[PDB]
Amino acid sequence: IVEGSDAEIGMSPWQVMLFRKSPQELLCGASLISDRWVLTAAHCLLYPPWDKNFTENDLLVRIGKHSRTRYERNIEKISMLEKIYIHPRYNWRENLDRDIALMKLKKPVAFSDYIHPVCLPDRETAASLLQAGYKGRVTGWGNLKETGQPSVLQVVNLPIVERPVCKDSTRIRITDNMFCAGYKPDEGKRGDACEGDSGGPFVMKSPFNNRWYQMGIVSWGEGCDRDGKYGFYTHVFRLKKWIQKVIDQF
Amino acid sequence: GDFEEIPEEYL
Amino acid sequence: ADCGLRPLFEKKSLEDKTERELLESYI
Ligand SMILES: CC[C@@H]1CO[C@@](C)(CCO)CN1C(=O)c1cc(OC)c2oc(N[C@H](C)c3cccc(Cl)c3)nc2c1
Ligand SMILES: *[C@@H]1O[C@H](CO)[C@@H](O)[C@H](O)[C@H]1NC(C)=O
Repeated sequence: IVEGSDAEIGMSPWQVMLFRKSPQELLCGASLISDRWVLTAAHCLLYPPWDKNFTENDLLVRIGKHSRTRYERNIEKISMLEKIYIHPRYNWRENLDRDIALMKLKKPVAFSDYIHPVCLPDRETAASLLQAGYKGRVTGWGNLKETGQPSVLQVVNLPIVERPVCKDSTRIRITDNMFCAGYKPDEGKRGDACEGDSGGPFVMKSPFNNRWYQMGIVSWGEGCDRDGKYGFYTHVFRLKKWIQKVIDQF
Repeated sequence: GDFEEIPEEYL
Repeated sequence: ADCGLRPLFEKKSLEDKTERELLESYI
């Protein structure tokens, strides 16, 4: 995250780190949606242009973390993957449409002060909150700028941007399964995700029921925090049919 | 490794 | 049923430092 700040303890207890075993590194962000299911961006796991093709056994899920690099004994919980499910119409070739994947954990994770699932929106939540100007929150352990790495989990709040403005910022084809967020050049505030933040959550706090909802998945940007560019997020509600289907089936 | 070693059980 | 009500925040009626910026954006 660029131009964000250190997370408070327990602020984002659904944040998950995808951690590569060999070599030991940050692969991506993700989020906890129940005691056995973790949501992330497809391209964190599968992306042929960068020769990314991770199998279950290549990765661990680390939950309840705050520090980027420390083993947070008896705070974080580390889980093994049972199975990865990538959206079958994930479009890596063109625009990262349907940049979404699920992971089932081998065993259920115990909830705690530091570990707690985020809510998934329903149609009405999306209609209410996913409006230009409305701010959400993006969290992660990715880089502090485009070209270094934080000691602890980083947060930034960012406004959803008008669809035409998103489109006019990029040469890439933007779909209805994506939204964009970030400040405009004039605004006097800035901030973005950056390398290592992909797959993490864009969350909003419902003012109707005081619960946090994951409205987006960190997907892509042209660089990080550049004037005139925005972040593109997977629209969770639009892919919820798919989410429900994977979880109902498996 | 920038990362602290994880217990052996997880690997 | 308990999704995302944070044990150290909503569960104790404490607010984090910037959630009010989110609220003030919701018209
Ligand atoms: C700028 C256009 C090119 C061709 O088109 C596209 C859609 C990829 C096509 O596969 C995106 N792309 C890329 O260079 C690219 C690709 C990515 O994963 C394959 C990326 O993942 C990220 N993640 C970082 C964290 C980020 C930074 C700022 C905001 C947000 Cl929301 C996310 N940035 C990427 C940029
Ligand atoms: C990714 O790996 C799996 C098995 O590990 C393979 O079946 C799949 O076709 C691979 N895709 C690639 C290399 O694009």
